[PDB]
Amino acid sequence: ERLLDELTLEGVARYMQSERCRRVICLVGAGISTSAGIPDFRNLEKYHLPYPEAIFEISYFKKHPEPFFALAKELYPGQFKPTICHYFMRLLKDKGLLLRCYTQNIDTLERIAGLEQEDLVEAHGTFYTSHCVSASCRHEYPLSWMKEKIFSEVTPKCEDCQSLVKPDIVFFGESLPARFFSCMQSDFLKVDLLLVMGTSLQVQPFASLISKAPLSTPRLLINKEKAGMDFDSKKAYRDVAWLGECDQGCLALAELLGWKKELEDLVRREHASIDAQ
Amino acid sequence: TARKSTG
Ligand SMILES: [Zn+2]
Repeated sequence: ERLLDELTLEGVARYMQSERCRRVICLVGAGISTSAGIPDFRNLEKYHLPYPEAIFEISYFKKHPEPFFALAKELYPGQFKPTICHYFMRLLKDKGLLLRCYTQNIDTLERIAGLEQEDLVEAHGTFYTSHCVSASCRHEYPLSWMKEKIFSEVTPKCEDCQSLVKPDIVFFGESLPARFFSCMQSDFLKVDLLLVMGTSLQVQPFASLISKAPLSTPRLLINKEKAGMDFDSKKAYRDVAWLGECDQGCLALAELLGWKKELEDLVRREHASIDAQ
Repeated sequence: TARKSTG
């Protein structure tokens, strides 16, 4: 099927406004959180890492966790404040359009923006909660405990069994949560639109999600750069790229949908609430 | 299942 009239942001907006477009899946990455003061993870010289990527690999981390926690100290934001892009997804939720948000991010900003547990697949886990790595113990630790360890530069260690404590993030080389595969098996059978934001789709198996949708499902990319997507060839029929920052892409789309005022009000009242804490 | 990988 051909569902978009034209392969443009205006085309996608018209499609979203039509009765046909009922359920939208968002697929999001690091680019949706850069304007919230969280840099794209993709001083440390003193650790003499075998290569830079070892810092996020589970095998390296379990034996040498210090570089990761050193980086965590530098990356840790002074505040957790979701972006315009996060609040665009909140609008999708409130308008009954959000089937699911699959996130690569560990920053909890989707939760803070008001997406509920059931709205979310936190594909790479979360920094919010932490656990001892020992299967026979699994002692839980809260963010305040983890933050204290990070800022004091004391490696997190279990108070019961002395094992390493890690944030509940999926390190490279670890399995994704069962929820990722369970939701994937259902959500991509019947979805009207994929909204792919702030990701270059370089991390597997998350990147494979775009191919799981029906062949007729239109797909909009909002990202600083291009990404099995076809925007430009003579065979292009359903994929649209909008190139720039995620906040500005979501503002442009919101304006076309007639949501610009609603989105700006939402961002401002929610930011005010967070700043008042 | 497929582990988290850079590609
Ligand atoms: Zn323990």
